[PDB]
Amino acid sequence: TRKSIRIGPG
Amino acid sequence: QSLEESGGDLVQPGASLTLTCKASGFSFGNNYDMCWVRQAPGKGLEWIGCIETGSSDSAAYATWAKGRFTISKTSSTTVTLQMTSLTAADTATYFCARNFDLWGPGTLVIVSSGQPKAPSVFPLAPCSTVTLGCLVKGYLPEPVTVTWNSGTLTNGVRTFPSVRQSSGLYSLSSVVSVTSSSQPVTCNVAHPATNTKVDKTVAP
Amino acid sequence: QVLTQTPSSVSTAVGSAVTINCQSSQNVYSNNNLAWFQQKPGQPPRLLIYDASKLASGVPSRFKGSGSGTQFTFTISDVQCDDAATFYCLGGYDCSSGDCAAFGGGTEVVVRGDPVAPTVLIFPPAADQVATGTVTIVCVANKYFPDVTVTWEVDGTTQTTGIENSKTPQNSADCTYNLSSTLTLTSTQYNSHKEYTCKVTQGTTSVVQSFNRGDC
Ligand SMILES: [Ca+2]
Ligand SMILES: [Ca+2]
Ligand SMILES: [Ca+2]
Repeated sequence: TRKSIRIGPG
Repeated sequence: QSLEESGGDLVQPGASLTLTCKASGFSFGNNYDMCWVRQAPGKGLEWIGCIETGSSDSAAYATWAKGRFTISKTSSTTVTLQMTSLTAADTATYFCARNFDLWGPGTLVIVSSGQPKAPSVFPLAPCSTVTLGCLVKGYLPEPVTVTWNSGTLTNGVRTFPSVRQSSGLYSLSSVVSVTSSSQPVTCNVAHPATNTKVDKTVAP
Repeated sequence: QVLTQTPSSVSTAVGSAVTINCQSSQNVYSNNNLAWFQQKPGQPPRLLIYDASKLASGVPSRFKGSGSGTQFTFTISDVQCDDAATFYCLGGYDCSSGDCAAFGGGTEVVVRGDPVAPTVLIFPPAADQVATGTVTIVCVANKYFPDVTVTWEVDGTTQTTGIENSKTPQNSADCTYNLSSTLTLTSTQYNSHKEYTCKVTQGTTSVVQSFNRGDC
């Protein structure tokens, strides 16, 4: 369920 | 809502080391991507990896790092990074970041077979205001921090970046522009990698 | 995943606009997982733009990014001294087809402001120096722009070895530099000359400070 990296607000 | 990294130090080649990332003002019970990023002196940002918190828990890494380093949530306000088989290529400052949005100031790692050496401090003084300073020299490895009057003096302070002398040891200088009061001032030179701290009082 | 950032550096004046470019070997995740950072020396990076063109909160509108898929650009409008820094793009990728992220290689931005001329100070060796075998003399150039040049002179002669230079980052208010120069000599050579001079030149104009060993 991690598809990439989170950058900035969710 | 902040972050701080600790655990950096000088280590021999092939050694092992764990860095910790501490959270303040919030906890890792919520949903974040907690990641580490390192930057070798004078170089660009390099991504090491991530650990998700809250409602999912994926560990992911850069190809180079995969299998050799680990990242984990060790409590609700600590995320660690563990390194192994260290070499010169791993010397760097290491940042942990939350969503690449919130960042810590960084912790530093030197991998080398060299041995530490505390600095010698000498006062810098001219032959209605005055510029006096402190020359710090022959120390190894980095870093070193200088303050004036234990954090009292802040304006007029110019601390230069260190330069590795031809001797193989480091050196830098710090100057401050000061009038009559205050008043005969003291430089505070702390060198973590040798646990020393030297003060030097200078005057016209 | 390789993010290619160009140029590696650029000088540009105050009041100008400036453009940085990022090109990716594969499409970034969802065609837009792409971001822009500023980092000054000794600080951690700072988020300016994410999702290719959203301003992070508190970040001024003169920062502007755009693009899609594999090609992205970053423009700073109305440049000022506070902008002098190094900038990076960050790419976010499909974790299943390769690596999750790649940083661009960085662009160093130098801002050109009003020309200001240097003052120079010279510091003769502290007394406990010469008993160590090696001696260091410090020369300092303050609050100038643009870059200067430094020559060391020992009794009219010019030095070629033992010199070391070091520069502060650009002032965020007036774009100015600060430099420390140091000349290192073994105790024999120092105690074998009298006059010691530091020449800071900026174009055709110089400032020269000197001292004599005995005089101090
Ligand atoms: Ca992985
Ligand atoms: Ca280039
Ligand atoms: Ca990278």
